[PDB]
Amino acid sequence: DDVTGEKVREAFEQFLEDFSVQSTDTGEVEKVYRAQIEFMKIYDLNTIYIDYQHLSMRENGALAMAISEQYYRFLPFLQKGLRRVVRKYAPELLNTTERVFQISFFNLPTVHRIRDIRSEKIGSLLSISGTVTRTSEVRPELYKASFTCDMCRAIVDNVEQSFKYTEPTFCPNPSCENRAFWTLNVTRSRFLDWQKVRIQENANEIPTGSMPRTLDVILRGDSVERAKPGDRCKFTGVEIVVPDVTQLDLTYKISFLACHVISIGSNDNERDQEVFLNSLS
Amino acid sequence: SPNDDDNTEIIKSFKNFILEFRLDSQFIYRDQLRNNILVKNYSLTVNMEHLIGYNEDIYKKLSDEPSDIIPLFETAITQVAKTFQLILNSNANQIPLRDLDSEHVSKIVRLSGIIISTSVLSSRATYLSIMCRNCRHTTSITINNFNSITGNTVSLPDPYIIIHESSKFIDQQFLKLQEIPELVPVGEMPRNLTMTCDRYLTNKVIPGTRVTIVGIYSIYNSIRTPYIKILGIQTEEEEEEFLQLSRNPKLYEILTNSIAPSIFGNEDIKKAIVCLLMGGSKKILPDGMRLRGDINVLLLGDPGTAKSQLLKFVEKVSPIAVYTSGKGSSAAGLTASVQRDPMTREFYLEGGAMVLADGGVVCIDEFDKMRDEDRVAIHEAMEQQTISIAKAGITTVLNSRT
Amino acid sequence: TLESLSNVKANSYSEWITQPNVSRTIARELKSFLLEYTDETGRSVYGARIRTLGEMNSESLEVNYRHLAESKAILALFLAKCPEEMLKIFDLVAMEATELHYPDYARIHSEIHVRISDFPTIYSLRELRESNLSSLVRVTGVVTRRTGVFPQLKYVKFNCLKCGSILGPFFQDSNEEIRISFCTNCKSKGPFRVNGEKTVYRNYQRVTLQEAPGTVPPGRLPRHREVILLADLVDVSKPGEEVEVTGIYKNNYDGNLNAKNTIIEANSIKRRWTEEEEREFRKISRDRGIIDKIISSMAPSIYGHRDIKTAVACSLFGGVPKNVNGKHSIRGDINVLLLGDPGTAKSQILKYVEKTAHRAVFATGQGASAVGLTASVRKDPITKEWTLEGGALVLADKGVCLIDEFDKMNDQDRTSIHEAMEQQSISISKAGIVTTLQARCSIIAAANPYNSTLPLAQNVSLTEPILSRFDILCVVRDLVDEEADERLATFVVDSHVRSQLNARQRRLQRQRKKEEIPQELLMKYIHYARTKIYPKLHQMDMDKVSRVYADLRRESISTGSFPITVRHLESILRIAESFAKMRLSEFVSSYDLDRAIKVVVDSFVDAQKVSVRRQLRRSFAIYTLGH
Amino acid sequence: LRVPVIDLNRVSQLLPVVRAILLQHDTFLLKNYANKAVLDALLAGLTTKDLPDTSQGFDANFVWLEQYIFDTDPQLRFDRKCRNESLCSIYSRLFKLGLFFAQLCVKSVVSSAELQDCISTSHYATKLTRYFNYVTFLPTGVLTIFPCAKAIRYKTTDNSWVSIDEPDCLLFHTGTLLARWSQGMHTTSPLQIDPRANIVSLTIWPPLTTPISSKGEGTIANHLLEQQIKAFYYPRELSILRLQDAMKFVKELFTVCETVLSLNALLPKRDNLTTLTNKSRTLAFVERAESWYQQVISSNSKTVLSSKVQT
Repeated sequence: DDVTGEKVREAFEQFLEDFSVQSTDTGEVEKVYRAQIEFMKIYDLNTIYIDYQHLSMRENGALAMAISEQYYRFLPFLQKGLRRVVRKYAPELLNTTERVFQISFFNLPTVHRIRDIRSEKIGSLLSISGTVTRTSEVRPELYKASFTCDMCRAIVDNVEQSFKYTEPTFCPNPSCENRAFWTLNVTRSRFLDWQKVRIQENANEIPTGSMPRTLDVILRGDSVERAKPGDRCKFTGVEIVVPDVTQLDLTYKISFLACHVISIGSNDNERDQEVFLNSLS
Repeated sequence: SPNDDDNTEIIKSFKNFILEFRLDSQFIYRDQLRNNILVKNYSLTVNMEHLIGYNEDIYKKLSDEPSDIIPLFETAITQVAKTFQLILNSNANQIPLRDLDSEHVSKIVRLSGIIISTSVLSSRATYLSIMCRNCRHTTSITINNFNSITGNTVSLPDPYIIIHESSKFIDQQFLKLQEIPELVPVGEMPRNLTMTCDRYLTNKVIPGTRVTIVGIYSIYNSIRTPYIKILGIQTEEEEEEFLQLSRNPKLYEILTNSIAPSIFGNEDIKKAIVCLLMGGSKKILPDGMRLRGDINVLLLGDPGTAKSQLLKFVEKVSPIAVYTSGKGSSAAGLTASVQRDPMTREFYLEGGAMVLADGGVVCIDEFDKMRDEDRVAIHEAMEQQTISIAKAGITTVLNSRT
Repeated sequence: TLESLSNVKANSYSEWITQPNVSRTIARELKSFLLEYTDETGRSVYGARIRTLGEMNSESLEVNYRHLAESKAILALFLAKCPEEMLKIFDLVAMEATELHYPDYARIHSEIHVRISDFPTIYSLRELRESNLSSLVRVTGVVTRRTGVFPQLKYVKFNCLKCGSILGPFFQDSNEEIRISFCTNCKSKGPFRVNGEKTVYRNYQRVTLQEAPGTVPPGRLPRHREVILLADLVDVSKPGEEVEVTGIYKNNYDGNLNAKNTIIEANSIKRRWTEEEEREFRKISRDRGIIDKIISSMAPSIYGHRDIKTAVACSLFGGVPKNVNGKHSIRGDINVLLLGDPGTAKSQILKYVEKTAHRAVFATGQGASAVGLTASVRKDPITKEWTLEGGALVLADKGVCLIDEFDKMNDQDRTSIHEAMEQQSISISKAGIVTTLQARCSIIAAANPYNSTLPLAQNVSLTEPILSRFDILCVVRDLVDEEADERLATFVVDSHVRSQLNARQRRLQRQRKKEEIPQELLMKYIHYARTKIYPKLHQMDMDKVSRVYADLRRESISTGSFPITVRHLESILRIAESFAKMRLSEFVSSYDLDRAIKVVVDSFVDAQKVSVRRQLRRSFAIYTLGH
Repeated sequence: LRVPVIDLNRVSQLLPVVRAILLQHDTFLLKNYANKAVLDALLAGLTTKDLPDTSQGFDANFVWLEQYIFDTDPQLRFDRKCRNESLCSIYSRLFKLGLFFAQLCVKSVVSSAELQDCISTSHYATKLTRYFNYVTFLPTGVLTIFPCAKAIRYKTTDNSWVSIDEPDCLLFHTGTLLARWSQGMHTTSPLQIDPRANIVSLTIWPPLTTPISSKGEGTIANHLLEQQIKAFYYPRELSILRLQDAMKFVKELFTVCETVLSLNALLPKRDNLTTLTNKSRTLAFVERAESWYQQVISSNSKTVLSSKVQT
């Protein structure tokens, strides 16, 4: 068992139940994270929004530093602790098969660029802001599949796919020797809507004689159809490495698995003046 | 094995059918088999309507599973003359290409259309002989795959080498049959179908002639692409009505006003359409020259006099007619095209506007806004009535008597 | 019983239907539903459809979804949740129902499918998400392209090469493939040959359905999915029609969909107002000023320009096309050419038709080249075949064509438009594909020159046959008037000021006051008189139309104006037929004929010089000033 | 959708043919008869329109539709003649058609000793249909014969309108009370809008005192057929209450309300919408609404007060 991974999951559960922002208009101790879970039950949502500034204000920012440095390693631990808080409050959001909940972080400090993408930042929470050029269609993805064998007839549930159609090598029934025959069960598999967005550099950054670089940004969760072509959006996610399936020397490709898209061009006509006045000092 | 005893009664039934069928005290099937020996043409044209009057059980078993009765027919013909090809001729209803559902699979169907193009000659293995690499064991394998095009799973029991010296091969040619445009509805594109020939059935038709082909509708793995194996290539009240109408001296005035009744006046223009649809006489000189019998009429004038309405009336009146435009038809539309198959890596020909409409009227719209590279192919088809294309090493001449 | 079937004791809905004790009770209730259900008049709606199915030799049984939910809810809730196991059991129910009335039906067809139509919930291609997976969703759109009828595989029977035995039958799925490892007679892993004698094939066709142009929001791109047609559903949807695909939203896994960086299996196709809205059309059209109310309602965001609103309103309804003894096809689409100086809201009229007409494709003259308007023969990057992609004139069948900047066009694109304005067909023969598609639509262009001393043949960069195909020639002249500038400036400011239940009702009341007839009622009024009401030309003044064209052609020769051919005479009947459609009448009276002549006269007199405008207005003032 | 055509001269052999056609197409189509040239001359006495009410003359129901009903002659204190001389001549000519139609449809059922009593008092009255320069109306009598061309439609079970046109033919229509006589073996069919606004109709009427099988003992034909004919104001209280008694116009929308609501979520219950409780709620809704009509006997289904927000 991961000793460091269990400590982050235990601290993440208490952050969503003890943090509360005091309102300036009413003066009542209202919990923003507790009220956000109740709002996801009426609208039937599966994506939460957690601000990074609230994580740094607790325990002297000890929890926000472990997530911003190693985000891919603590990714299954953050999703496991979130399901425990939802089950305690509103357990009706689990039955659809269990629903897949994703965490979308917003309002990030440092906003990196495309030229600053290096190999040392692989597996850390970054923020890349660019212009959207080309977008793909809305297609599902095989997340947690279920393989059923033909000999032992065992339903192997909770089968993760690391960007490849992976199959189980052994059947849980000890009275079987099947290492190839496997059938995919669509009625017991968890599907997620993924979309690849090819972003480019910003229009305001026009340097000297250089080549325009592109980055394949993969969106998951409720981030589908959120980055329209022609609008500069602020992406947020982790830098993943997607290999070449057609070649299966292994060639790799630098990707960016984002989880939240913030449109800069987008942000009641009277509310447009109170936002710009409050965002400044 | 019950199939061994049933196969003996089928072969014996076909042997006695030829030695007993007679018409007007004359043996047609017996005289056709004896005359083919001196000519040395292993073929026999057996009509499908003659098997109905002889035995109803024979015609029923042939139309049900022809993949097993046809190979048994070739063995009975050779026993009488002592491999002969069986040619089946049907004179029943013509089934269109659009009415070929899943109920006609492995059944004798009759088609009628114009051949699009013709591929080259291909060799088909029938009696293969393999030889081992260690003990050098020579064994002969008889390929009885009648419903097959290519080598679908070659039987190889593989240290065996197929001997190309002591092996028999037969001829095989691929064809492309298109449905009749008279039955194709408006707003739709006529489909095609790939056929296969064997033995004397290769190099017999001309890409641009309407013939009747009776074959078996089947499928093969390449979702599967269908195919039809070619087996044989082929009132009194209505005649009296046409003879009495020709005797009327006012026939030249009746057919003139009947063609395109929307356009008023212009008796000299409507009179040329009757002479254009009839045409002259295709005379063939004994020296080797051919005279042009088709009439070409060019229209010109100010727009607004129903120019496009007159061209659409001729297409609906003439049996064989293909409507085309000016800029919408390039070199691959007006003439024949040379396309490459991405599956077999072979260059196959394709019919165009002046190729599929052989023997009819080709209505072209906007002849003044045409290009210069497409004007050379039209001038060659208006004098010699032929299309000579020598591209990609393919020198084929197609008749264009439009 | 029906009470024990509601208590779902399984973990999922697909597991409860597959139970033997549940499937036997479901098929039992479905058998009595097709024999005991009666309509409001005391007649069995499903009893008559069974007898008519065997007489026509069909395998499609239409079952209304609204008639099933009003009786038993157990058979209606499980159909929208798991339509896979529900359609398989109900298919055998319809087969047993036809055997009772016609026992000799098993020799023709072996399986009878069910055509489910009329769905309560309607969804589009953009609202397709992960929650609609494995559910019958009714999606409506326009068919763009389609494939051929390829025989699919269902019951494949393989043959062994080591013994000669037949292995099968095996159900072939459209997602995975059958891979036989061991045999049942020789136990070997040799190659198996597919027998072409004992395999039951089926029809298969892939049709790409796109969203309708009247439902796509402005500023976005339309979406398209893939529709699979099986059994007798093929050869039904044609490229250029509006159908309602009522299939199941499934998904397929592809090997190239994961390394480079949603198929809907149809079940029933139906080609395309209520009873309360039909009675309201006769009450409004009964007034004597119904024609003036429609002209004032056309483009409410533009003040003035009453002569241009009469041409756009007549082009939306169109004429009545009819064949002449199977020889000629007279067109009925009114072609309007918007000409004049830019700045008079010329491009704003084209955007109004795209949001009101049932099928309007907006195009331009700069971006749209040769293939941007007509069809094309492109190569597919997947199947490596020469496909056929539609253009602006191909995807706008029986609709309105909107082309911007008609003067800035190439010579190769002007000839293709003239060829489609007379025969209403675009013949394209490229890459050996000789196809003659149809193109019947009202082309409403808007070019830019306007010198009043010069005629229309010199101001507009066009030819003579191009200008002759247009029925109405609208000419706008930017004049100087202090009275018109005050009324136009007030309407602009009034339209920019006004740009939770009490706030929404106040916004709808301000929009209806500025249009005075609402916009939602005008959209359904045009489509109602275009597919049901067809006015005729019975009892009309044939001598009056001959005298108008005789005086119009005699004045254009002595003055040297635009020559009037025979195409201008047929444009009067097209405008007169459109006026009768606005009044919901089946006959064109003398009032509609006098209004169609004034439109052609005003479009021809104003399209000349200054000296010709002051001369033709005095001689042709008798036909315009009606009694 | 089959429209058979058979001559009536051969029937006076074709008895079981019409008996098997009233179940599918129901509406029969005749053709030639004894009246040919005199049928077109009846329009001379059609442009009258000069009679008041008292169940006679035109009925100005408001607006462009009217029904010129002409009462019979033997009925006392219910006569109002005018200038319809051609209408009275066809009253006796078409009277034989009503008796001959029973010999080819009612004769095959049981016997013929019952159809002679319904067509004996001659109490039927014609109804002339006119339009000035259409709601789904149900037939009043049991038999309805009317010469026309189109007009009729279908409200062949594809819920679609069928506009047929047969020149020189007679279109027959079946009533509503005739279905209950044949334990449900008939189907009604209304009309539709058409440019031809000149059609003559004729509906027969059973006698006032006649039994209606066994289920029509307490309710005769005079009490049942007079309900749909008086809803077009004496009595005025009984005419308004009969129009509001049609509970199907408000109870049919409830059977589909919860069906379209539970489908989007798949109510006080949390476990969706079971079929055992959904069918019980429909029977309880028709039972609760039945007590509202029983305790009120002019209610036009009033609305309830919506829950307003506080402050």
